[PDB]
Amino acid sequence: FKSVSYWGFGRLSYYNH
Amino acid sequence: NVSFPASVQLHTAVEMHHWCIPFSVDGQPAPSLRWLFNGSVLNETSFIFTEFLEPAANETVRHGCLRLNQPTHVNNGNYTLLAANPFGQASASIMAAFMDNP
Amino acid sequence: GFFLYPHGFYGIVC
Repeated sequence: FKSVSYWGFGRLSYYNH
Repeated sequence: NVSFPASVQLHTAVEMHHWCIPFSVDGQPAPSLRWLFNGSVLNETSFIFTEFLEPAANETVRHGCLRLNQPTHVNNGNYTLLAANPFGQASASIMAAFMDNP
Repeated sequence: GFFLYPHGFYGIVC
């Protein structure tokens, strides 16, 4: 599955597990 | 011990200094929860996390917010709350928009 | 999962 984190300041990283 | 299926209820995004997607959850046993953003598992960080209200005595229902801090148009999208326990699964989705997209 | 609640919240876990 993929996941998403929001690090603020418009920064979204996706992570592919 | 009164056993019954997990349940959820999702409300439209509200602004309260920070942004909140309000929700309720219920079930016995107490359900497990997860959030999705556009179908992807949402990892909680200091800028997006679950925040509960203290529960009242003699009630199994839990209320809270998916709290977003300083979101922008990138956070616009589909939020899903998933809950499960041994007697049932529940799911609810809403669209949220926090800023206009350039 | 929960940023605020490493041990869950009154039974609810991530």
